[PDB]
Formats: sequence, C-alpha cells, structure tokens
Amino acid sequence: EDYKIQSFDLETQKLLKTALKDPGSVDLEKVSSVIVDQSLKDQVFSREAGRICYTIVQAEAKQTNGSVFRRNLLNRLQQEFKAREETRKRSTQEWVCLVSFICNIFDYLKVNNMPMVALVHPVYDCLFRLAQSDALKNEEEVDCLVLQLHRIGDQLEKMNVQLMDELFNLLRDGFLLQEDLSSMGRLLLLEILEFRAGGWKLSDTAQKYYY
Amino acid sequence: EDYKIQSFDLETQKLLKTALKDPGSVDLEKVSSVIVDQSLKDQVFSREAGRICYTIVQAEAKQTNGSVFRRNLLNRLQQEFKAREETRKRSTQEWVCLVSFICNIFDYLKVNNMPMVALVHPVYDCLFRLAQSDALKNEEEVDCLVLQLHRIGDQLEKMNVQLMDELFNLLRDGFLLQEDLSSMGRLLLLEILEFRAGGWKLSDTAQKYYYSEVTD
Amino acid sequence: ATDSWAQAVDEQEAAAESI
Amino acid sequence: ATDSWAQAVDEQEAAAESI
Repeated sequence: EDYKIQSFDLETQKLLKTALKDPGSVDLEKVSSVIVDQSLKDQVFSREAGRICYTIVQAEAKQTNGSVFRRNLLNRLQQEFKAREETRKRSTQEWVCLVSFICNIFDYLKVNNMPMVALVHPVYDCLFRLAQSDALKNEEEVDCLVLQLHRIGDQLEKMNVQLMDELFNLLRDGFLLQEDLSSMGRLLLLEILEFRAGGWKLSDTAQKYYY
Repeated sequence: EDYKIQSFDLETQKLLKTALKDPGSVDLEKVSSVIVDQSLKDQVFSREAGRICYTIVQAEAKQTNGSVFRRNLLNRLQQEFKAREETRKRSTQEWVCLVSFICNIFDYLKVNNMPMVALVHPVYDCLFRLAQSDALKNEEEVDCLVLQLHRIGDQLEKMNVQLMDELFNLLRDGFLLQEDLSSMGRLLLLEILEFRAGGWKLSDTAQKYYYSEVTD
Repeated sequence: ATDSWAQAVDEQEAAAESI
Repeated sequence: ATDSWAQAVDEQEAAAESI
C-alpha cells in the first residue's frame, strides 16, 4: 500500500511494485541499483527503503526460493560504504543519507529473522565517524547520529556492548572536551546520554524538558 | 561503633560518651550545641554527626520517653538554616559543611523509622541554592551538591519528585547554557545526570569513565 | 513554635503514635 | 565474493539452517 513510493519516477514506480510480488519477472540487478542510488539522494527514502528491501527478499525466498537480490543489494551497498570518506568530502547530505540508509537496512533486513552480523562493524564504523571532533560541529551530522541511536541503539548494544561503550565514551569526551560544539548539538547529545543511561528509554521528566 | 569522637576536646569527649549512656543526667542542650558547633567546622564529622545524633534520641526516648535532645538539636539547626544566605557570603566551607550536616541529619535521624518531613523542603532549599549559576562557578560547592544527590538522592525524589524534576532541570540548564564551570564542575555534573537516569545507580561504563579515566 | 521544625517532627511522631 | 558481506550473510543463513 504505502511505502512513500512517490519519491521515484512514475515508470520506475512500475518496476518496483511488480518487483514486490514477482522477483522472477524483474531484473533484480536493476531493482537493487535503482534503490541504492536515489536513497543516497532523497533523505526521506533513507528511512523507508528498509521496509521495501526486506519484503523483496521475502518474495524471492518464496518465489525463487533464493536470494540473488540480496547479493546485489549488499554488494552495491558495501561499495558505497567503502567509499564513504570520499562521499563525506563531496557532501554532507549524501554522507548522512548513506548512514541513515545502512542503519535503516540493518533494522529491517534480516537473515532467518535475525539481524545480519555482517553490518554490525560497518554501522559502528559510521557512528564512530559521526562522533569525531570534526563531525560533531556539523549539526546535520549530529542530527543523524542521534536519530539512529534512537531506533537501533537497542539492538546494537545487544550485538556488541564494548563498541557501544566506546561510542558513548566518545560522546562523553565530545561533551567535556569540545571547545566549539553546536548549541543545539549540545542539546541532542545530553538527551541520548540520558536516553541510554535509562536503558534506551526517555524518562517522563526528560521528555518534558527536551520537547 | 565508630563515631569519630576524636576531633573533640578530651573533656567534651566524655560529655558525648556519657550522653550515649545517660542522656537524663547530662545537659542535652549543650550536647546538641557542641555537636552543631563542630560539624560546621569539620566535614569528616558533619557526615558522621548524623549517626551519633540518632543514637542519642534512640537512647533518650528509650530511657525517659522524651525528645528533649532532638528539639534542642532541631531548633539550633533551623536557626543556622534561616541564616544560610548570610553564612554563604561569610565563608564557603562553613556553608557546605552546613548542607552536609543538614543532609546527614535527614539521612540518619529518623522518626519512628521514617524520614522527618520537616527537613524535606529545607534540604531541597540547599540543593536548589547549590544549583544556581553563581554557585556552579564554585567547584567546591558542586562537590557538595553531588555528594548529597549520591547519598540521599533516591530518598528525596521519593518524598517529593516534583521538586527533584525541577532541580534536575536547573542542572541541565547549567550544563547547556552556563558559561563558566570548572573542568571537574562539568565532569561531576554529567556523572550525576547519568546517575539519576539509571535510577540512582551508576552503570559500569560510567564507572570506568569517571573512576579509571586518566587525564594528563 | 509556629513554623518550628522541632514542632513539626513532634507532630509526625504523635501522628504515628496513634497507630 | 571473497570477503563480501553478501558472502558473510549467506553463511550466517546457512549456519541457521543446520539444526
């Protein structure tokens, strides 16, 4: 029904909808390549693509009893991941979009209904980059950091606690240490430092303050 | 069993020692004043002063069914409380020694096994004072602020949450907005913000950050 | 003995003395 | 793929399909 599908070309919107039910009748190499590319660009799509990507792998399991689409999608995405530091120079919009998209994937795309181990260290690599002294300045990127930790921190800690410990050791440093930290960037950090400390819940009293 | 009596004059030591055994015989007004005197000067004592005050009321009510000592203590303490604003100006160490003593009374000195309601609002008055931008400048005050939120944080929040939320807003505001905070000042504040967020418990990751971290 | 702390405590005790 | 994620996911899947 609704996937916020409009963002795309009207004839691409024809390829995808039919790729939802029938992966055998569509070129899955296109479908994967199509998704990755615009999602980098359209930030709204950087949060709705997960839903779509999963349901496709579910179909190909059902129809071809196989995943080929998943290979193309992961290969396509690992490429863009490796080339991230170049994309961070090229754009912040494009950088934040990619991170947003990788997390969105990790969250919905599952292997026998379990999170893909393959993406743990990648995702943590992104979040560590966003937690750097340079990135904490830019309040496009701090926006991004905390939007992820709001919806996937829970499972990431569960996957690996030491990394999460290090990440939050950086944020604590980035709060005491940093001479210039964005005014409302300072706000969004303290909020998660609490969020996590309360076991990935925002307390009622904290909910009033920040909202 | 350890009361930290050793700071006192030798003949005043006997006064306190025999007060724990026979409060009926000894002048309980002077016992109270001597306690308040020393705890305003000595912080190591102001913490253990709660212990001894309790045991005396414990002994007095069990011996003569009276509260004569407790009232002598509270009148004396309230006298000091009313005046704090003045005592603050005079000398910092005397003022934080006062807060320490108020809070350590609220901690140990109990009525029929329950915390004295009378001191709930007062204790919150000191904390709200310690939370002001003029007081968050001073790093010796912040020291005293968090020790109390450590020692009796949970208990107070249970007596009154509303006031605790209010107070933790001021702490958030000081962090977000206030300009001049000592380096520890900033470090001691985040800890306590996390302390409460965990439910007056310090998570393991936190422990290490604050207690094993090394700074050049 | 109007806003008296000592009074307020005495009254807390007695409030409990009645069971 | 030699070290490809898509390879590492296949193996996490195949692992789960073994009792």
